[PDB]
Amino acid sequence: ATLKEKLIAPVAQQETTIPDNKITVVGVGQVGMACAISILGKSLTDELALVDVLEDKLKGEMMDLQHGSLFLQTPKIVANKDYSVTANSKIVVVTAGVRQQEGESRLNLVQRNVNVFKFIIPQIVKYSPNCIIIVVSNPVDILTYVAWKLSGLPKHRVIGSGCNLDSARFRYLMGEKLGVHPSSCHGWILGEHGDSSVAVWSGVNVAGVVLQQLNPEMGTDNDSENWKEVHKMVVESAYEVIKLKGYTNWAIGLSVADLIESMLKNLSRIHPVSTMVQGMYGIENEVFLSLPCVLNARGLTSVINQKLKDDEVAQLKNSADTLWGIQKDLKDL
Amino acid sequence: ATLKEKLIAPVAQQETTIPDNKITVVGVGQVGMACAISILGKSLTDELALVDVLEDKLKGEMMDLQHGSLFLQTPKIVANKDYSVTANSKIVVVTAGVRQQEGESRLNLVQRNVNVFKFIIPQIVKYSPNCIIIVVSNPVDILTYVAWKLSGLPKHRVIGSGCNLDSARFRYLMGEKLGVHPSSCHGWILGEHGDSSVAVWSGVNVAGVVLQQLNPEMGTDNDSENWKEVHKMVVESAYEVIKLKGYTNWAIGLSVADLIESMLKNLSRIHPVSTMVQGMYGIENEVFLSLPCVLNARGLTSVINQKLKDDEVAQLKNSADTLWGIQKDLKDL
Amino acid sequence: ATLKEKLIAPVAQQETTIPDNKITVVGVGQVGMACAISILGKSLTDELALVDVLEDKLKGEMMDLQHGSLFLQTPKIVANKDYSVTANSKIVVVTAGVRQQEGESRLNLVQRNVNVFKFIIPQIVKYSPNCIIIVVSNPVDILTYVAWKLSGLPKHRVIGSGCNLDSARFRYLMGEKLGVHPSSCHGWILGEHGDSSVAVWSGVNVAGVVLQQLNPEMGTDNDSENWKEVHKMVVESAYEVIKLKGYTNWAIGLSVADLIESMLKNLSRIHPVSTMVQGMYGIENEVFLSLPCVLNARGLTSVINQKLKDDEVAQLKNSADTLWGIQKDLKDL
Amino acid sequence: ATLKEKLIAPVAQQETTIPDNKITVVGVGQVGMACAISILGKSLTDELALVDVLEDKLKGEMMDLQHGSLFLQTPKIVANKDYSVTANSKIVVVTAGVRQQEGESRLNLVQRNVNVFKFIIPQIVKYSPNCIIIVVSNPVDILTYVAWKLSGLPKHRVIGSGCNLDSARFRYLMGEKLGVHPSSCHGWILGEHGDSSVAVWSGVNVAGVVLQQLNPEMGTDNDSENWKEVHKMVVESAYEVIKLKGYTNWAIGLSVADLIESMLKNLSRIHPVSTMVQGMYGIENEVFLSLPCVLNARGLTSVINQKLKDDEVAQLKNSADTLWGIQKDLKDL
Ligand SMILES: NC(=O)c1cc(CC[C@H](O)C(=O)O)c[n+]([C@@H]2O[C@H](COP(=O)(O)OP(=O)([O-])OC[C@H]3O[C@@H](n4cnc5c(N)ncnc54)[C@H](O)[C@@H]3O)[C@@H](O)[C@H]2O)c1
Ligand SMILES: NC(=O)c1cc(CC[C@H](O)C(=O)O)c[n+]([C@@H]2O[C@H](COP(=O)(O)OP(=O)([O-])OC[C@H]3O[C@@H](n4cnc5c(N)ncnc54)[C@H](O)[C@@H]3O)[C@@H](O)[C@H]2O)c1
Ligand SMILES: NC(=O)c1cc(CC[C@H](O)C(=O)O)c[n+]([C@@H]2O[C@H](COP(=O)(O)OP(=O)([O-])OC[C@H]3O[C@@H](n4cnc5c(N)ncnc54)[C@H](O)[C@@H]3O)[C@@H](O)[C@H]2O)c1
Ligand SMILES: NC(=O)c1cc(CC[C@H](O)C(=O)O)c[n+]([C@@H]2O[C@H](COP(=O)(O)OP(=O)([O-])OC[C@H]3O[C@@H](n4cnc5c(N)ncnc54)[C@H](O)[C@@H]3O)[C@@H](O)[C@H]2O)c1
Repeated sequence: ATLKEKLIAPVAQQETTIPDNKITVVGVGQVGMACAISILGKSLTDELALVDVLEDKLKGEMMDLQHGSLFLQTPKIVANKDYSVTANSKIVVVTAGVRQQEGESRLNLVQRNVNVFKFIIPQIVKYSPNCIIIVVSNPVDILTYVAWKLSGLPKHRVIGSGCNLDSARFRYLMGEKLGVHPSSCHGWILGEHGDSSVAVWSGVNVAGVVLQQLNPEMGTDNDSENWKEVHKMVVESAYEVIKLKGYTNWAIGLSVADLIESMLKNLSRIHPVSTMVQGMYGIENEVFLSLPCVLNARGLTSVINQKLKDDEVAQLKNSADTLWGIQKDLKDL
Repeated sequence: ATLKEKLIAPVAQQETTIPDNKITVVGVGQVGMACAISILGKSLTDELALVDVLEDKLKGEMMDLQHGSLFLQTPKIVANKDYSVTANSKIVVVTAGVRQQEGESRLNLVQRNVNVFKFIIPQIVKYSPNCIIIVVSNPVDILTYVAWKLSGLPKHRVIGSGCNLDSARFRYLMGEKLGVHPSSCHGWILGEHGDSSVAVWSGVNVAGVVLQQLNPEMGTDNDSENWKEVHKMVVESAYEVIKLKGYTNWAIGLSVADLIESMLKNLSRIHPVSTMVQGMYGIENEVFLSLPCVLNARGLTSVINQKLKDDEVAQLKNSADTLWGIQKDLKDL
Repeated sequence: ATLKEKLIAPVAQQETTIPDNKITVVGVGQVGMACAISILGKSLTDELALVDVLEDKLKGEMMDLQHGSLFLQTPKIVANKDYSVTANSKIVVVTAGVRQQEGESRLNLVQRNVNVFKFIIPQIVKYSPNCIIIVVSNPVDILTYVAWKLSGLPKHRVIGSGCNLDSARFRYLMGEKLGVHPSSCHGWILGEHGDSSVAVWSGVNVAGVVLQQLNPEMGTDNDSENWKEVHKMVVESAYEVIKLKGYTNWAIGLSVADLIESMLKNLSRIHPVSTMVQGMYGIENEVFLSLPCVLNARGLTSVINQKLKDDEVAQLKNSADTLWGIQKDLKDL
Repeated sequence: ATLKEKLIAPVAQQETTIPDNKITVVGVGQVGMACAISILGKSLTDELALVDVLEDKLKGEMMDLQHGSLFLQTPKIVANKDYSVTANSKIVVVTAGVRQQEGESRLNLVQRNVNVFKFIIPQIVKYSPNCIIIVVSNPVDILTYVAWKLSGLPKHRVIGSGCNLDSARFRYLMGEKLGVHPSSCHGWILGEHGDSSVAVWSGVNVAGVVLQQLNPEMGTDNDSENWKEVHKMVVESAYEVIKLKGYTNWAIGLSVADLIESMLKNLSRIHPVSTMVQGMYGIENEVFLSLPCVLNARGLTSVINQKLKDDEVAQLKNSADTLWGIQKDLKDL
């Protein structure tokens, strides 16, 4: 005796430490923490890693997390800095303080961005080269193909995000306005993230999956009520809230948590978020952008292709084009 | 037809909006949000309210929360400002940006504090005069009896908090050092919150509830390993992390969430946190301070009284005394 | 000292025992237990009651439940027999071993049924006359209005059930056949429970809420694949499985759990299950039957009215009629 | 177009079906289903398998399970019969209708048992030779070493079970009698399963982890209250309930669910259940029996060794011995 309490390490199997799984966030900050909580809270960690190019906040941030320890069931969580540890993995996510611009049109850029994302990513990928990446930063499209490309494997590893978010916005208010329920009810959006963001009025329905078109009778902008105004307001909704920002995070992260949950577990479900644009609804070049799709086991398997074709089609279509158009030039690390 | 979709309000019961339950936070900020997440996340809202003497953050803060909406199941959450709405309730909690001092000994004060807590509390209590209050702010003791008193009903409504926190700290590290498990294992602390914080080595055990005293053989400070150093470090642990603060929140709130969960549901369990000090282990006057106890349905029912009596007894005992001693004077709204 | 451990009952508030809420099952058996598990498991008990006109199974049944105790968080669960205790409530459910007939068309009857349900119900209602009742037994319609009527309050208290079940059946297989996801995807059924059960092909869609009609092109029975055969098989699906029965229960109860969850919490959502048939889609007399609707706080608030009108309309319509037609006579306690 | 809806299989990664994980039950029946529910309900399936030497119940049983489908999130569950599929795994459990004897002392046997377990096990092990086995059947000890042995790897793969169960029994009643809480409070048992089952009064405590010995003052059987009678009753408690049995299952399975949860995730915690008896508290030969221990990642890592030594020591000690003594002969496939 001596060592402490009965037995000593071995006694059965032995020295090792095998999670099976594992995950991580490069948003140890707001989105990070928001993410962390949702994640540390829901139910997902067989093993979890957290980290950034920060030494301080890290120390402090984890302390609250680590301490909570006994309130949530997640045995292990590592903190440190560079990109060695995290390896043990599957799902990894990076933000990188730059984000928006604080005003309007999500970061047209990639320019000084290439830098910010790169020295972080190519590190993580090597260590757990066998994972999928959730890339967030304004124009999700832009980076998804940026990350995917420099990173490693088209539609298997690269998942942007967006959409689910806009839908939520689209849905709650409207629903509430309509006069209904949180859970059921339905209808989507297509494309990017503000300054275009195009909705589908072709399927908007209520706790049926019947039709609100036959009823409230079509037209948008020639009726007052203002269906049109509704979706615009929303874009604004995503927009202004300039007074308070990292609460974009609360929900943002929440959404991401939902996605990861969705992706991590393998539900074969459905979620927007920009991946490939090659199902069989031809799109002008590399393409890139959203479209409702289903995620699982390794990343995604199948996107859902279609719509009416009344300008909205173009609305959706043209946006992607116009930017790459100019991006062509702007793009080049 | 016209109104929209089939039926119209009535059809069954009718006009009303009856949660059954309900709750709230005056920490719409850090602790607030930290709290909010844990809460909005775990599983507790049949109906939820959030608010402060803030107009802005509020707007922004809720947006992320409200939007998440579809990711968590909590039908309704109200934002607004003063203290009318929230009424619908049971559990309510207030922080109030003042908190610490950023350096060491938790806010000796109450002075300019009386103000900060009062114009908030006496409002809420009237509207949902039928609730229990979780008061947090450095010297939990100090305010619990302050809130309780001006507020309404001794050991039925006033619950400080502390302890569980210190235990967690006490436990994880130690356990890890020991070489064991997150969940089982055990041993407590008594008193206040730093600069005394006294532990019980009289019951510290491991996944048995047997004894580590018989083994690692007693003494503290005459052995090197440094059991003593261990608990001190912890106090420091709670202490320094001055680089990053609101992560005190992450865990702080987490803990509070645990408590509320515990209290809200009615588990008849056990949790430190300062209430009455009159079980039958006589304490010098009004008294106030912690001691492991059991919470339920309306607040608490029963505290757990006891220890060895070797100076530690005094350690615990004397602290409370010395402050009231001086507080006597300092106390008086 | 003496009594045991520190303090004694009072010390704060005092003698009382106040859940806030509470619920119960008269299917202490299969459905009962199935129900119990789902319920004891998910997250719903602030306070729970279970009981029947059984003394034995009760004793035994609860033991496993009660013992699990420490694995799930549900402080209290009472067993006993008659109908005094349970009072403390909101949601109560009765089955009553008679159920089917073991062969085909769900219990045409009510005859010897009136008896089986009555001596149980009018008891419970008085004690917790302030609740809502989930009545299950073949022809849900039949009894809902039977229970509701003798019981107390039309569309406020009486909720049959059915539908969600048929949808599930409708959906999984089909979806799987289609080649898709568990969660998203959609389309419903209307009416009763087998031997008619009419689906809506007018809204069947996939992870869009777009349209599968425009595509797989209409017709049913003039195409081979056999959309038609599909829904029939399902009815059969509900049907045969005569080899094993109480697994109808597993899912049955699961479904009921989903419903109650839905109802208990107040989600303002959507769920079939037969209530009132008076939205504003006139139905021949008392009426009774399903139709997707939204449940909440006290029972239901609003049903969703509509369809195409191609025979299917009649299909749905006529069934209800024909039975009441004959029921008229058969009905009379 | 034609196939149905947009895109076709590939589009990203491709043809494959990779869970990551997976699990199974050979108690498709009572314990099985009880297990299934707890499991299908809590949160554990990235991928799940269920099966037995039954064709019928299987068909029926799964139907309820499969249908529930949309109520719980567990994408895939396979049914079929022999032992090919399940392979994909980690944790597997077998019961095998024989179980008790319906009267008293848990199945002294192994005799006709060897048969019942063998033709099932050696099948599963080959396919997912990389797992851990939860063996249940009266004398857990007996089979654990039986399964382990013929099966494959001592203390790495073989986990009996028992104990947690007895503790629960020990705890609830007592606690309730005491007058306290579901969650906190503590004290254990050692050995086997009835007709000896020896408790530790050396650590029995209350929401402290302090001491009830110093207080209610020692002795058992020389005091009336009847601490002694208490634990006996319990054994009886496990015993009689002969009127109703498979509710032993409800809890039994629940407990097993708790264990698996514990084991599956890797909490490094603590749980009785018989494994190795070689920590360093020497036990007469092969040994076998319980003792509180910690489970994780691959099975278990470390058991907790100790007690007083007053006859109880012998009580515990001797039982194991006496049976092997005779078993020696009886043992031999
Ligand atoms: N996907 C979305 O929906 C989304 C939305 C929004 C807001 C508007 C949105 O469209 C909506 O409709 O609601 C924003 N974002 C993106 O989220 C990122 C996170 O933003 P944040 O909350 O501001 O995180 P942060 O504070 O920038 O970063 C904090 C931590 O980041 C690390 N960090 C900071 N700088 C750097 C660096 N140079 N290198 C490495 N790490 C760091 C450090 O660990 C910090 O503590 C954001 O991208 C936003 O656009 C996404
Ligand atoms: N109970 C604890 O364990 C605890 C610990 C700690 C840190 C150290 C701790 O002992 C430990 O060991 O970990 C701190 N606290 C207390 O938590 C309070 C919350 O701190 P916070 O995260 O800093 O919240 P905040 O930012 O002060 O407040 C933000 C919001 O508060 C409102 N607010 C601010 N000022 C005022 C006002 N004058 N009136 C009304 N509302 C506001 C507004 O809504 C803000 O958005 C803190 O008290 C700390 O001591 C408790
Ligand atoms: N709502 C449904 O979907 C549903 C479906 C089905 C099967 C087919 C279905 O349409 C489907 O598509 O899947 C059946 N049911 C109804 O569920 C009831 C429960 O059936 P069960 O599992 O058979 O419960 P039980 O064994 O009859 O009853 C066991 C306990 O009932 C009590 N009990 C028994 N007899 C009496 C009595 N005379 N008075 C009071 N209590 C009892 C005792 O406590 C028993 O232990 C069933 O109604 C079925 O039709 C509903
Ligand atoms: N670990 C425990 O705590 C435990 C306790 C108890 C009761 C007393 C207990 O000590 C206590 O304190 O509460 C019992 N058990 C063991 O659980 C086993 C399950 O019992 P069950 O609920 O009776 O399952 P079952 O009905 O026997 O089996 C049903 C299915 O088993 C398969 N099956 C049946 N026979 C055979 C076969 N010959 N080969 C293969 N499969 C099957 C088929 O799929 C059935 O549908 C039980 O072992 C009990 O002792 C464990």
